[PDB]
Amino acid sequence: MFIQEPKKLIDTGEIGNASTGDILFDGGNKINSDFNAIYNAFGDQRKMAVANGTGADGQIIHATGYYQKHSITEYATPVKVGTRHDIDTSTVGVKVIIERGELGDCVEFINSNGSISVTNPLTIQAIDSIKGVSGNLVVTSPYSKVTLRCISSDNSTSVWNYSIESMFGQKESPAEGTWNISTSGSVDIPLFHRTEYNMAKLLVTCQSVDGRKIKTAEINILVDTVNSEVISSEYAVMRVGNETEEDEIANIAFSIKENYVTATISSSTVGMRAAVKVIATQKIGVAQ
Amino acid sequence: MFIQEPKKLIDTGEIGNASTGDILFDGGNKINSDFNAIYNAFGDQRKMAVANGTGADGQIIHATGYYQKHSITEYATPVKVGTRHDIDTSTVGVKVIIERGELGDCVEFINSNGSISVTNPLTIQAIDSIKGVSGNLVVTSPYSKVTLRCISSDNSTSVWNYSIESMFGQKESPAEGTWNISTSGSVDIPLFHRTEYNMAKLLVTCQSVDGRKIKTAEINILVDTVNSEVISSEYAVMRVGNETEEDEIANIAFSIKENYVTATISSSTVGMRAAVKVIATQKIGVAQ
Amino acid sequence: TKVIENIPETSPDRLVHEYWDDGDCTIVMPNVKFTGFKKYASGMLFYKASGEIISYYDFNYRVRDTVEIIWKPTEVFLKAFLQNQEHETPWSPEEERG
Repeated sequence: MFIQEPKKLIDTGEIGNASTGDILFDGGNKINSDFNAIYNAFGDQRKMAVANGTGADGQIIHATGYYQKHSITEYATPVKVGTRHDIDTSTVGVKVIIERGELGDCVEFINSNGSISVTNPLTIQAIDSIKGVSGNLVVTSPYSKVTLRCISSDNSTSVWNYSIESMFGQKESPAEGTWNISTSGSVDIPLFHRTEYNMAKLLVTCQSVDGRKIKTAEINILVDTVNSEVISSEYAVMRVGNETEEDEIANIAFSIKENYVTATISSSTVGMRAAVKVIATQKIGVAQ
Repeated sequence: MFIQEPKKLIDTGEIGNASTGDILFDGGNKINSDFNAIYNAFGDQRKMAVANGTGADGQIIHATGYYQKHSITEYATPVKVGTRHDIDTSTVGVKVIIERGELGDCVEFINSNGSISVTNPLTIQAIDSIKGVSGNLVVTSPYSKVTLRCISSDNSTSVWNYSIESMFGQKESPAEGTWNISTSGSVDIPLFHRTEYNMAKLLVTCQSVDGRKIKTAEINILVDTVNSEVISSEYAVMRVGNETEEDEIANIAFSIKENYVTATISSSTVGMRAAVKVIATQKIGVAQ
Repeated sequence: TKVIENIPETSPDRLVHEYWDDGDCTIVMPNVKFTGFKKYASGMLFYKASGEIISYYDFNYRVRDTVEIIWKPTEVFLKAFLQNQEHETPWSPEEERG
């Protein structure tokens, strides 16, 4: 970890009315160090052991930013907030000890190769507390993302709530939205391009304009590839303004239309607000 | 909010062939201001009221970046896109008025302490439109993240679709993947280290090599801690190439193997593509 | 070849100024000092450093080894004048109507 100073600014009351070289001799010291933090932030600080971030091999800025990789010896010291780190615990489980932070202080960290395991756990000390974490949090997750945020600093109390996320995967929802069931009492909604998912799961809520009749069902669908169909399973049915134990407040029908999985949601009731939300999906790729 | 100029660059046709001090006297003005945006971006702009981002107390760069905290008086003016902000509406609900943006223009904002409520809502005006939002969007969510992205600018029309996310939580999936059911007709898949979750929910889709036989079930599991077991609930069964109303196209079995929750997916049919995807999990931590 | 020069980008020190103004253009210079020529000179040239020449001081006679000159129009040699002319006006026959 190459240490950065804060911003360090030049005196313009210097220069043309004062000794040029000297006041500049100072200014470079700033400027040089000044960009260092910049490039050390968005590039490998191990590039300082190189030409000191200079040359074509020198530290470059990543619009994505860079997650600084280092030895454990450096993280053996409380590591400052605001930093992006990438460390892989394949070698061993580590503690990443973090300074007492401030409200809003962030700590971003990742294991890119996902070497983190129980055999390769990751311990963290953010001083005086981490919300939800008694003592030091340990991280066994491969391809996880360590993000700390200090939600209280106060006087002595650095309270870090904690977020962590799998660095990869398919996290999107193909179809989420809301509409009102037409005067026709139905519609057809393209859900996803018929090829995007073998499985999806969605939740539709059909609610009256006055909100009294609101329809809810548990939608589990099997996309049928060869037949260009989608097989549904509905259950756990719930209602409020239901006037009949039969299909009520609306109806849920499915289809594949225009290379889209297309749900057809029909309500005998006019002025029914239906929010179509696909909560989870699945598709099959290659083996392995 | 400390205002930034855009990039402002020095003339090298100056200097050694021209008056040194003057051309430099100008250059500093650039350079100083130039780093200001930089550090004001990745550090508190309220550090300008300090030594102007200078000194050790001065603005520092955050590889994570900094979400700029300010008064409402400043957000009482259309706030430029590209900015990271952190404001806490505990004091009061606020409007954050945003300039008319460009296609691709982003606005990032957070409430770190999550003071946002209905008592502490957050209003936003991004000029001329925000996709899906009639008028100004209000945000009552604690620990939310305000991210605007201008998906149309065009001539007058700044169209902002909108993303928002809980700043924290467990968002990972322990097991997601795909494989082909073996010539043995089954396999064992470590799902998560047996201790990682008390509850999980996954979706497996077993599809034939030719895709005609595709198996789907709704997998709800209860991890059994003391017995080192996992209790399953399967329902809402759906098929396509099913030749029998009994277990067909494959079978789903569970286990805990090698400190892993281990699903054993057995298909009498060879050449069955099974995509194992864990959609949702649950684990119990401490009270409160 | 002394120079009158630098302090570019209109920096306060120079006092060298073109002034567009008032329908006109005003161009000021500080007085010029010259010495140690050791030799017999005539004239003086203001040589635009980039090249060419702005104008020529004929010097009226011939001196040696030093020169000192002020602009009796108070250090500004040039005040350029556009005043009052229009080109176009011709005269032609006309029918008086009436």
